[PDB]
Amino acid sequence: ATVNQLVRKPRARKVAKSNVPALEACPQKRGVCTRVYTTTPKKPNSALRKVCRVRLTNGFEVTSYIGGEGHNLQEHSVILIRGGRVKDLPGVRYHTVRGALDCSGVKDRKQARSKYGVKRP
Amino acid sequence: ARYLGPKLKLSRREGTDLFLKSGVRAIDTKCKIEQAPGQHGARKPRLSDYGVQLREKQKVRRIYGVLERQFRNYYKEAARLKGNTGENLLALLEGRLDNVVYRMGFGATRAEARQLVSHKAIMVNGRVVNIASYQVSPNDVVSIREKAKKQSRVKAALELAEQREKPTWLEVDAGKMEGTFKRKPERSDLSADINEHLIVELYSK
Amino acid sequence: MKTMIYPHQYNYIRSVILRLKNVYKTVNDKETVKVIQSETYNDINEIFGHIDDDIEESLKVLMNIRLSNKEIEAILNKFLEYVVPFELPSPQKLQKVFKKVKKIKIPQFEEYDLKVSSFVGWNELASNRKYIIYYDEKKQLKGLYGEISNQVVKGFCTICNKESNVSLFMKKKKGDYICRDSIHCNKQLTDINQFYNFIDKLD
RNA sequence: UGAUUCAUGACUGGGGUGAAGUCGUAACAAGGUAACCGUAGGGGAACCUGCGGUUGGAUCA
RNA sequence: AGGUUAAAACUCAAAUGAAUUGACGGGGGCCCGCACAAGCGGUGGAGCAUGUGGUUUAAUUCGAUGCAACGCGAAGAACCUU
RNA sequence: CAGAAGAAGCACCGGCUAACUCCGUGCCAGCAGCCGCGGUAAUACGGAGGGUGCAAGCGUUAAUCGGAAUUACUGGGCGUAA
RNA sequence: AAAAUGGCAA
Ligand SMILES: [K+]
Ligand SMILES: [K+]
Ligand SMILES: [K+]
Ligand SMILES: [K+]
Ligand SMILES: [K+]
Ligand SMILES: [K+]
Ligand SMILES: [K+]
Ligand SMILES: [K+]
Ligand SMILES: [Mg+2]
Ligand SMILES: [Mg+2]
Ligand SMILES: [Mg+2]
Ligand SMILES: [Mg+2]
Ligand SMILES: [Mg+2]
Ligand SMILES: [Mg+2]
Ligand SMILES: [Mg+2]
Ligand SMILES: [Mg+2]
Ligand SMILES: [Mg+2]
Ligand SMILES: [Mg+2]
Ligand SMILES: [Mg+2]
Ligand SMILES: [Mg+2]
Ligand SMILES: [Mg+2]
Ligand SMILES: [Mg+2]
Ligand SMILES: [Mg+2]
Ligand SMILES: [Mg+2]
Ligand SMILES: [Zn+2]
Repeated sequence: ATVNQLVRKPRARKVAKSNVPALEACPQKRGVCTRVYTTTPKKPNSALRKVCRVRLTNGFEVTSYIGGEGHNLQEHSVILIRGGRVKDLPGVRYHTVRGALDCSGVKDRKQARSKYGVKRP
Repeated sequence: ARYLGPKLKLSRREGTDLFLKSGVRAIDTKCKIEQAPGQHGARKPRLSDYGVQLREKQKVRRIYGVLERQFRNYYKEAARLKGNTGENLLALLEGRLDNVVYRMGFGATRAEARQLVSHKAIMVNGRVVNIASYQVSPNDVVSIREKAKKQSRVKAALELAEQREKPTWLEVDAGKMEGTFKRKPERSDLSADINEHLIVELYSK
Repeated sequence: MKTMIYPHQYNYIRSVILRLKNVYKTVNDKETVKVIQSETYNDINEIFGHIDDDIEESLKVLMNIRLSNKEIEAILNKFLEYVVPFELPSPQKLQKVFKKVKKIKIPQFEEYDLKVSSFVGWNELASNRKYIIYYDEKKQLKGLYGEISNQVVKGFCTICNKESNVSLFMKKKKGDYICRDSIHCNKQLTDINQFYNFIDKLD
């Protein structure tokens, strides 16, 4: 582009939209589990992945992955969610923070305990 | 805020003696210096360029017993200071009171020198300084406290220092147990084994 | 003597109870609520040849507009007592059922699963086979094994006619999609005829 | 009395994703009628046909 | 008829250009083979032998399955073999 | 003055990326920033031993710029990739 | 002359 063209119309930057809009630029958000269920991943993966539908304090309703082995979440459980999509679960853009609010830490975890809300043995 | 683990493992990982022991006995007798620590230590994996740079930086840190945050600050200061950044960095590490006490022979190891400094056994220019990181200027006089002069460790350390090569930039008087930092060490004065360029490159990564 | 009900019948009871509870929860009209309530009572009466006081008590709780999930659970547990468990064949008999399979290994089946099992299905993952054992209308034990696809997909299952995680099943030429988990399938199944139709379709 | 913005609405349009569904086989080889562009008409569907245009068509013994 | 200006949600981790080695073509060329043509005798029908599938059975032991499994492993199952 | 006494954890170890094995599990349970990993000999899941990096912190999430010469003034393109 | 079709895998 010529300088004269740029003077008339300057270079324009990209929108750069967020991949975690429900957080609204917050590190975490609290929500209430409307539904807790399992969903199959997209190919080429096979599993029964644990997810919850959550209604956030901001009023957005989103699906959040429940990480680790085993959970105590039920409908009406109050959980904290953080950013983090699950590649093989379409429409799941958030993770549940283990060991926060109603969500319990993973049982019998000895490694990466801080990632699963497990206190030191 | 200090490494309190086994010393020889560090030397084994680096593959060179870091002088983390007194040197009363050879490192080979004390440990298998050649072999890296752990189960898979005998295996020698190929090291990446990043790996080579990391290992050089870790070696220098392990020699002077400096943690990453402080070492990073030294790098930043060395880059800000006029002249060769790599040479400036080594000069800063040499200027530490801890290192100076060891090089003067008051301490058998840098860790021993650290305890002496920390335990208020060392005076700089006639004032007690208990900070390991304290930077010694040229013409400063470093001396043991009169109370600490009687300590057996200090006398033993002085004997070991006689065995070691004497720093040109330091003038030390035994019995008096005082030393003078005549000048900042030149790059030539320091060992050529260290490759400071790798550290500078690593911090530009 | 308590009335004896088949597992599929019990699943049907559960469904009608859940419907009535949902009707109480989600319906604001009394007239509609009453019609469902009457229907639910009729269904249970059809399911049980004789209504004992315990059945009547359970019915009464169901009839009450203020039904609760915890109340339902207790009612279901009572109904579970009426349910008759699936008869597991002897290991030798099961070997006879699948003679061609050599040294066939039968997985241990939990009793509560066996209680609610209209049919028993297990998958040999190494062979990628699903084994189904059931008693026909004649009440003779019948066993079928077919290749089950490793892939699990979302679709309606031929046996239970419910949208579920299913895999293509080909008996020993189009396959039939059925639930990969037979235990879940058995819970979903409310009519034994549907399973029988699936067997007939396989032919 | 207008404008604008947001939410919602029987029903409806097209879009996307998902099973090894059903019907064909339009394209890629000259893909078995070279393909494609604009336009027009037609047809369950991919498409077919006319008119003009392009080569981003194979063949030539 | 439509033209022109011209988004978003959502979704994917590619899409794409040129060139390379193959393979393929109801592309071309040149050769060849019981490929065709020119012939002779068969198989498919019958009875029987033998193998296989299936069905049956207490068991009908196991293996071989387009060409390149099916008088195949078996150059020989009354018992033995098994 | 008395006495080593009163004072170490967190993440990570398939590639990118410093650091590897055993056992358990067997497309499950699970992991995952990307590429991907898991269907019975998993350095990728879970535990353990060992190791690496940081350290009174260490990880995770959110957010900005960088890397992005990927809006290119410095400093890009437009025959066939837009 | 006619001449259709063939899951995703690694
Ligand atoms: K997979
Ligand atoms: K409207
Ligand atoms: K055509
Ligand atoms: K046309
Ligand atoms: K996009
Ligand atoms: K004949
Ligand atoms: K014959
Ligand atoms: K420019
Ligand atoms: Mg600190
Ligand atoms: Mg065609
Ligand atoms: Mg054509
Ligand atoms: Mg064409
Ligand atoms: Mg036409
Ligand atoms: Mg318009
Ligand atoms: Mg014949
Ligand atoms: Mg075989
Ligand atoms: Mg015999
Ligand atoms: Mg490495
Ligand atoms: Mg294993
Ligand atoms: Mg960031
Ligand atoms: Mg830029
Ligand atoms: Mg460009
Ligand atoms: Mg093009
Ligand atoms: Mg173009
Ligand atoms: Zn089912």
